[PDB]
Amino acid sequence: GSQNNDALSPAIRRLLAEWNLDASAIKGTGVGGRLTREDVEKHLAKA
Repeated sequence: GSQNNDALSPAIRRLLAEWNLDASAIKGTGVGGRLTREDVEKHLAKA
């Protein structure tokens, strides 16, 4: 269904857990639909 490919990497997944962030609410550009450390940091400052 929806489970197959994650929109984040290992570093973003860990960060997401500790930082409790939502990838869906964060813009990125890794492989068509993924947010990187630069996208999270940028988003981290946005809100």
